[PDB]
Amino acid sequence: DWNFEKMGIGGLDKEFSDIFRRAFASRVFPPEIVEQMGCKHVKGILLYGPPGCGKTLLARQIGKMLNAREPKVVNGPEILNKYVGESEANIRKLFADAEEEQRRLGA
Amino acid sequence: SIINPDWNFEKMGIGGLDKEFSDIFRRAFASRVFPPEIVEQMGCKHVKGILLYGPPGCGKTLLARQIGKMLNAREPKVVNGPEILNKYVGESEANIRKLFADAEEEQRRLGANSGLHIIIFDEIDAICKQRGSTGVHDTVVNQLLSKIDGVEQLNNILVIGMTNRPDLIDEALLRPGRLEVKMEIGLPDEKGRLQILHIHTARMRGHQLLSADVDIKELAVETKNFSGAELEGLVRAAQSTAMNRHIKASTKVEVDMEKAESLQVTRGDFLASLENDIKPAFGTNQEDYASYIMNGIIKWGDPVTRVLDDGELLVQQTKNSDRTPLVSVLLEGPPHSGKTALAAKIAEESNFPFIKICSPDKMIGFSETAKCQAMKKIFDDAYKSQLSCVVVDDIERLLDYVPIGPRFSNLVLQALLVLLKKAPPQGRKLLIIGTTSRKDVLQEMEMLNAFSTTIHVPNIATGEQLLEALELLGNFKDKERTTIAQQVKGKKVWIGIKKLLMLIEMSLQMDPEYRVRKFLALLREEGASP
Amino acid sequence: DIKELAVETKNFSGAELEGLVRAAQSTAMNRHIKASTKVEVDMEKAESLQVTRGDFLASLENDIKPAFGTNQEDYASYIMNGIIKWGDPVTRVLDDGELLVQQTKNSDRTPLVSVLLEGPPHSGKTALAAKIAEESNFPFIKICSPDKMIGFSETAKCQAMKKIFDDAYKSQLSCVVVDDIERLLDYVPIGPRFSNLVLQALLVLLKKAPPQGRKLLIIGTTSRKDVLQEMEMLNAFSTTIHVPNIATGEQLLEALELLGNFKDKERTTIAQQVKGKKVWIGIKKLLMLIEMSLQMDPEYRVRKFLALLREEGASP
Amino acid sequence: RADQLADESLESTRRMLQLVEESK
Amino acid sequence: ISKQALSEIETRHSEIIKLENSIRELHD
Amino acid sequence: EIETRHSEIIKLENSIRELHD
Ligand SMILES: Nc1ncnc2c1ncn2[C@@H]1O[C@H](COP(=O)(O)OP(=O)(O)OP(=O)(O)O)[C@@H](O)[C@H]1O
Ligand SMILES: Nc1ncnc2c1ncn2[C@@H]1O[C@H](COP(=O)(O)OP(=O)(O)OP(=O)(O)O)[C@@H](O)[C@H]1O
Ligand SMILES: Nc1ncnc2c1ncn2[C@@H]1O[C@H](COP(=O)(O)OP(=O)(O)O)[C@@H](O)[C@H]1O
Ligand SMILES: Nc1ncnc2c1ncn2[C@@H]1O[C@H](COP(=O)(O)OP(=O)(O)O)[C@@H](O)[C@H]1O
Repeated sequence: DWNFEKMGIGGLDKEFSDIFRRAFASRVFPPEIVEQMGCKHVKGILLYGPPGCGKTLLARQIGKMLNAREPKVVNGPEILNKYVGESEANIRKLFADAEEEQRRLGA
Repeated sequence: SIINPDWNFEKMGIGGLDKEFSDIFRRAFASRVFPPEIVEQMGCKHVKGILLYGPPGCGKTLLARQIGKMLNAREPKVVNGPEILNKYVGESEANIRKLFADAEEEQRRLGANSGLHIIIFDEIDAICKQRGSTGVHDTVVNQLLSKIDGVEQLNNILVIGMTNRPDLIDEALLRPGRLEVKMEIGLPDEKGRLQILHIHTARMRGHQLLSADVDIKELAVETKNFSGAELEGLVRAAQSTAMNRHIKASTKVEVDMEKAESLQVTRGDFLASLENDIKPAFGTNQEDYASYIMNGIIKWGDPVTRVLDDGELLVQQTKNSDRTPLVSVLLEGPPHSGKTALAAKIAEESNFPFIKICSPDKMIGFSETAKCQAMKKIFDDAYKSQLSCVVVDDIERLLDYVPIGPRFSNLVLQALLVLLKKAPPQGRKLLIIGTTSRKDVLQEMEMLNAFSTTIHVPNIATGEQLLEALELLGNFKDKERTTIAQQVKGKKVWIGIKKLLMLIEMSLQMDPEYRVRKFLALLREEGASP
Repeated sequence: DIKELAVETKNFSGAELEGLVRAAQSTAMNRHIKASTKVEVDMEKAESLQVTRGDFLASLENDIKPAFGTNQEDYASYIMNGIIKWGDPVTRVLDDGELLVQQTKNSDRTPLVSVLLEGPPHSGKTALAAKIAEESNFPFIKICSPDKMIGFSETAKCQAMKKIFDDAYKSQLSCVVVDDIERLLDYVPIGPRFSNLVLQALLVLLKKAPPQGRKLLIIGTTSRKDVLQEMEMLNAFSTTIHVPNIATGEQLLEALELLGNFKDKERTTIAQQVKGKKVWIGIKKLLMLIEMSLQMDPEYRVRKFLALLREEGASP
Repeated sequence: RADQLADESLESTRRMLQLVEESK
Repeated sequence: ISKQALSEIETRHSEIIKLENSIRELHD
Repeated sequence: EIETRHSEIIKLENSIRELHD
């Protein structure tokens, strides 16, 4: 049933249950039956709303509770350059760690 | 052989693409299996280029990789499409050249014995635009065309390109001598949907984890204008729903996983997911109707029945005709008469697989070019179905009419007029419905010639009708009803339904004593005649 | 035979005949191979390999598409319901087109001739131009339509005009079809308003002769001649033809008989009601009315048809 | 070109240190 | 589209070849 | 890197001088 109380985010409690129900059922259930199902996990979710409504805090809590690695924060307007397109360079550095992790540890 | 020793079509897992694979094999692979002696006696030259164009949601990439492995390919090189770009001058050309180094080396070292090299480009349209300064996009096409069929001669290469828009590619790249064959991948039919469902349900059927209640023919029938990605998402969503059903009863309470191991996806999961999880791009969407028909369709007079019958006749004519693939109809009437709602209802009652509505509301502040782009995009998308219905609402607002002047945007008018008389590709049907409120000015602009017919929606014009509408609405009591009837029957009234509802709401705010009096006073005030 | 192939292929580039030959050979050899899921070669059938005319004809019809030659789909997308001789004028128009093409083909001192086709809307003049063009047998024929220029700016339109005319300039004989001139100019009775640049480009483009003795033919279609005459544009055109509507009830009965519709006593009763009056309608509206009238039960179809014909048979 | 610079420079430091210790 | 490049040098006086000859001679 | 090269040059100078002695 998870837990969301006294650890910073306090206003949003039903949202965790809703989002988890919609998204995080594959990663909670024992992996054996999952590989038997032969299914893939979701590859992203969107959040939107008025500014300064505690979205980053929610993301950091989710990252902490999934035991994932350190999130790699980034902003939109920062990644833009006048050299006939050097954005692709900016874009590509971000997925190295996943690339090497997959290459080495496999599945 | 040049192909792998073991391969069979059924294993590839691709479902629906049958004639396309056969034709590609016959064209681009005939000469590579026929014994070398007769081939050198032929002296013919293999094809060295292929293009694929499909709409988003067909995963031709699957076909790309699957063809690559179907052959004894070595290591198909891949480029996303925006790469090979750099700020420094003269770098992309070098990168392009680097691609062919192994091929040229083998061609020089060996001859008539070197293996095949395959290159998979993604989204050729990204860079290979028409060559007019086009910046770096012009110097790259020349090098590419310089490489292919160059001063020198290569005979151990093959190039595959994928793009969604085939009419924005440089024509010079499209010759009888390079990238010659082009093939279209479109949406599947019922049989393809069934095959895809079988492919994606084989594993579940294997472990006896699929309930016996589920039927696949029914699913194939229901899902219309769906694509492989959408269908796989549907299956995944059904699995996730069946899963969540068990995350609150067995593992929630940490009780015996025996009931958790009795997990079986059933028809209920599919029929719950098919309605609230997946939104097809080329299929109906049952939220616009409820958004437009805010208060249903109450029958207050005969004209409604006539209008509905006429719309039904139009729909049947479109469906059943052969020598008239395009049909148009225009709805007109005084303001606040309920045009949009009636158009939405008649559109809903068509049962066509594709339907769309376009309103000024979703374009506020735009410029004329953007409006034109939106309209052409909608019509282009519609062109790709076997049956479709589009609604263009408040035509006067799209043109930005204002009586002073007058002033308006001529460009959008020309675009609309031209579009109204363009047939779709062979063997496909269409139906256009328009809404307006100023038929005269529409006539002076000569646009009524395009339309095929018109329908008239009148207003309420009799006390009996008003009393019947009030009774059907469910307001006021017997004595109030009698006082109103004994008052209004003498004269005539002229009002649209929507304003009537507004007025009733206005009147329903005073005390019980004065409600009828205020209603009558306002009704009289907001009265007029033709 | 090689002579038939050489004659039948026109305006082909050197890179296209080779592709044709390769495609024919590919089809021929693919004939022998019989393998769908598991690759397999019938070496027995490979002992005797030969290529017949069928390979060449199939490749020509299906595979190869010339870039500077004429293409058959264009003629398919415009004459949708054929041509039916419902009256004398059709033969007159076709013969006049024949005479014009003859003059341009076999004359010097006049390598450029232009004709104008005008008439009321829905009269079916666009298809007739395509028919005229199809009987010239010229190596290069092209049609330019506003159908492919939705949302374009003035510059784009004029550059399209440039590219088409420049391409046409590269053959010995050429015909070009300009359709719905008014729509190209962006006309609207209010104001009036239109694009001057396109008008200037067209006016100047009806007098430039092809270089060094090459012929050319231009066929333009429109529906509002008065506006054109107000634009001094009728001076550019070398002549003019007229396409009328149907006028007489006998013509209507002839058309109905030819179409394959209401017959027997039906026809008779219809004849009893139209013969004693004048009619005025274009064929395209006649087809639309006929289609629309066929959705009722088989007891009022004639009634609905007659009521419509009355409502729309205006200005007899 | 810095790659061969680093390579030759590592080679130089290794050889010089080793060779000095042997002489010493 | 734009941009040009440049290059530079540095004080290096390696002469590792001569130092290698010398040190080898020292070893023998 | 360059700092390591400075350390190397210092060490080499020292070693050469004491070799001389
Ligand atoms: N039988 C009915 N006929 C028409 N409208 C009805 C009927 N029953 C309910 N309505 C309500 O009438 C309203 C129809 O408004 P609608 O927008 O179609 O009118 P309109 O005259 O086209 O207005 P506008 O010019 O503002 O677009 C909706 O609230 C619809 O719920
Ligand atoms: N004898 C005929 N003459 C002309 N058209 C005919 C004849 N018989 C059938 N048709 C059909 O009539 C239709 C002609 O419509 P068309 O678009 O050419 O009309 P139009 O009045 O020239 O208008 P537009 O300028 O919009 O093209 C075509 O479908 C053609 O197949
Ligand atoms: N529900 C909440 N409970 C406690 N603090 C909140 C909540 N929502 C926002 N805040 C506070 O508001 C500030 C801005 O929140 P932030 O995460 O930046 O929201 P956003 O991502 O929308 O900008 C943070 O310092 C955070 O502590
Ligand atoms: N016909 C199909 N059958 C099975 N899966 C499909 C099909 N079409 C698309 N997909 C799925 O969609 C995913 C992404 O497809 P993608 O290549 O992005 O589509 P497109 O090539 O149209 O852009 C793939 O992982 C693939 O599994």
